[PDB]
Amino acid sequence: TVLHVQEIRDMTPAEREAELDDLKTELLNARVQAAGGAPENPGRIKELRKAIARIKTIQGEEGD
Amino acid sequence: MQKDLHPKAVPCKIIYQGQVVMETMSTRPEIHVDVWSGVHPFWTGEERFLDTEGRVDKFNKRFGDSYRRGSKK
Amino acid sequence: SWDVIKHPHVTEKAMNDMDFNKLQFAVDDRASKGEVADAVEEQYDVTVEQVNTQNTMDGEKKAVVRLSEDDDQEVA
Amino acid sequence: SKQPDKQRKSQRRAPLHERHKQVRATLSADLREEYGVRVNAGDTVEVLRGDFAGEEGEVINVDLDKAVIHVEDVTLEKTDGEEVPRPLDTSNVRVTDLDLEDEKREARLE
RNA sequence: GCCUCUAAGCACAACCUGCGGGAACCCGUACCGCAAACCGACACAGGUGGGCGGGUGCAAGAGCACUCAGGCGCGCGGGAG
RNA sequence: GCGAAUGCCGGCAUGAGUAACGAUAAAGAGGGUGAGAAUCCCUCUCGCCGUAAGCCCAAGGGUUCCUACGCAAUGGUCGUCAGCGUAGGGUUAGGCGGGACCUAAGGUGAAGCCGAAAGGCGUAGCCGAAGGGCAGCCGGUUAAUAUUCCGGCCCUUCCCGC
RNA sequence: GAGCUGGGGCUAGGAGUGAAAAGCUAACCGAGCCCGGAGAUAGCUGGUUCUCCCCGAAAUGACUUUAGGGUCAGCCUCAGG
RNA sequence: GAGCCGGUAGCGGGCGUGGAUCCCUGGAUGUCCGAAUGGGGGAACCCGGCCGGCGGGAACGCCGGUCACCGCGCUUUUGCGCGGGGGGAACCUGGGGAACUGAAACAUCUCAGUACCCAGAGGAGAGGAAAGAGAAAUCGACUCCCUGAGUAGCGGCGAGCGAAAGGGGACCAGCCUAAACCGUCCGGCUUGUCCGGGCGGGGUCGUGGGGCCCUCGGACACCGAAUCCCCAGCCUAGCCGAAGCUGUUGGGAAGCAGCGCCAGAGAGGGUGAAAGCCCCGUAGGCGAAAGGUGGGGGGAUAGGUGAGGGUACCCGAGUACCCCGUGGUUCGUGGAGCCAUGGGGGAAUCUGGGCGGACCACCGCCUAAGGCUAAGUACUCCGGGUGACCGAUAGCGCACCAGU
Repeated sequence: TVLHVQEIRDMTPAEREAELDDLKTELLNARVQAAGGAPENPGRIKELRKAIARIKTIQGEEGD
Repeated sequence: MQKDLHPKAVPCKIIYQGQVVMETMSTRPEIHVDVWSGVHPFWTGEERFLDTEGRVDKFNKRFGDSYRRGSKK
Repeated sequence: SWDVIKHPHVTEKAMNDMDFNKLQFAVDDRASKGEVADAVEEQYDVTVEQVNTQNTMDGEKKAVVRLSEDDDQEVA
Repeated sequence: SKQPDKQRKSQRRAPLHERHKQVRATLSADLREEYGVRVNAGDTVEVLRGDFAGEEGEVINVDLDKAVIHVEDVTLEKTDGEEVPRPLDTSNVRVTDLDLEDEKREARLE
């Protein structure tokens, strides 16, 4: 639970974007991470991923 | 389908077979052959809806040709 | 379109590779010098140095970026 | 659900809660008699069969999963040593102290 | 590729050249490879295309006897005769 | 309802501890490791190649290649050895090869031509190769790669500017 | 040299190819191979099961593209008169 | 309704009754191949225009989005906007279509119009209001089940093949258009009165249609759809849901004993060894939704046809009919017809024109040479039910990292 449609939906396209960019970035960070062998289990990892997910979701629907 | 008439079909079938009669006019008949062949007409040049020429054969040909039921000359 | 590259291919060589120069990694495979390089470029400070490529039977796509004469961080 | 095998088909393949359907039962006098509608699950009770038969214990873990549960009391120790909670054969299961100190427990079963 | 030119646009901006900066991808590489890794169902004295094939001797020569570089002793060993 | 069909399927005995070790190009010795070594590692005699039992390019096969562990079965004996097991790692190119160029056979194939239907043919254009064409070479460098990685030397095509 | 050859392809299996014996056509083509007619027909060949009671056979005659089959008779068996 | 991150049980970490896992339905992503369709191609790969950010372009410029195959109509203009094709176990009709084997050979025949291949429709197609059947002046769509009937009958009259009307039953059900006659026009020739195509008339069910003159007459007649919610059935999970405990031989009891209850639900299955009452989300029995598909059924939509005589008359087809050569039919050349056609002649518009099995007279039937038509039968990939149906060499061959 968190963030959420509409709300985020008020996060105009421009943003919608930028917001994702980072989006990956972080995630991406997550990766290196793993391989690293340092950190542990990122429920986050997943999530994040998803969140982002939907993210687009809505967005698109929104009508791109 | 490129061996018919256009103005109707007439191709195909054909169960021929010869024998040696000699019946009603005395005694009875006999049998033999067991083949199958063709049987049709011929085609001429015409035209329709921007060139096309047509084809179909005699009969029919004598018709529509004279007239034209989907395209004249 | 979105993400970009992959992650930091890590190994005896590579380790020593990204070290001294260049930098070897897991490259989705898609993207090439072009589409490739970039990614690198945008992501990692230093610009479009150079590069070579490779894949294999495995899954991963091998890629390399010769150094910007600048940074890289031992452990990436 | 009109044949032998369509029981494994709408119980565990379907809603796992259908397996909740399994956690079904009753218990002591109070509560029970009182009715039997509105459960708790990880409540307490005291089996009624198997050597351990007629025993005292409590509801430790809603295992529906494995098809049964565990009862702190009811248990056993390995052979290396250490003790441990045994498997709880859904079957012989008793509950009287209807876990309900939690307002949400008393707002459903007792 | 080199020269001839229509369409056609350049014809102070079309092509040739000169210097200076800028760009250069997609997939293939290991090792086997007169072969136990290739076909013969097997580590089967069977076949499989191109490159000089090192020397000394023999009239010459990828034929021959010994050996250069490199390769190997055959993947079962003893013992009577 | 079964011996029983040179029956089908499965197991299990025969001959039998005899027949075979896949070329009569032979080995033997010292040390070393190991639970255990004719059969592994180092070393020293000795024998066989040598037009090969040479390195190389291909085609085919695709990790079989290296490195650290290990031998249950495959190795027609062993086996600490492996082209066997598990784990990790290895092969990078503006100029090498294939395409981003070209066509003959041939194959496709808008138009065109004929079949009962499926189909047949087939122009131009396209597919089609160690045939045509095209811009480099020598040394170094790891457990493996290399005309690609190092470096020294040699270039080509496109683009913008003048 | 109607020379040997790699690579690329064309023909095809009642039809191909064949300096031609019926050869070769994915290791036995006198007409390939797989699935389908289909479990083809098959006087020939085998094969043809638990006990027990009762009686007791022919290996001739007549006609057959019939003679090592089978029709009709003759010899068996059970039910009633 | 309170546990979970799938089969992985294991390490390391974590979401959750200010309704998690999962059951539903409708979604947004759906990388590359595959009818492939942008172009090429040894599938799953490699190539091109337009827009596109503008993007690292650290003091230097790219993927993403996209887009477009070809045969089909035709608002033709320069052609813009709709359909198709590929599947698919079995079943369907058409197109084409065979030997074995029987006949104790084999040429006729049979297996058969079967097996196969091809095309294509569907969820069902097939077919379908009659130039039908037959003869009691009798019957009426087509289809399918029983029956007719192994009959009438076909035939080296040998092996075999082997109809139909009529009666019983399931279902019902009817409609259109050229069909130049009328008028409307639009386009031609070239102005008249010609052909032409869109609008109505009519647009035939069982003989009518128009055109004329007088009687007309002045509201219940919905189909194959069209429509509205209706019970929309199902769509997976919907959920309650009668009633025993002690004692006991037991490693385990639900067994052996004692008392106790249920009850439209003693169907079975799970429960440590055989329970109606322990679990069962079962039969008892009632339950249940905002989205996906019906009949029933309610209504208007209702599309739509619906009466009288008369007149010289013009109006469902290009080939019926006839000769030869085949078909199907029970018909194998036959005394041999009907319907269907391969070639050649080539009629009629109601006293017309086929028909009732050579033909002919007379009687009796029917009205062709265009089209649509749900329901009654077939078939199981799918889901359920049930078994004098099987148990790991039986069953589908394959009970679970097998068409491998």
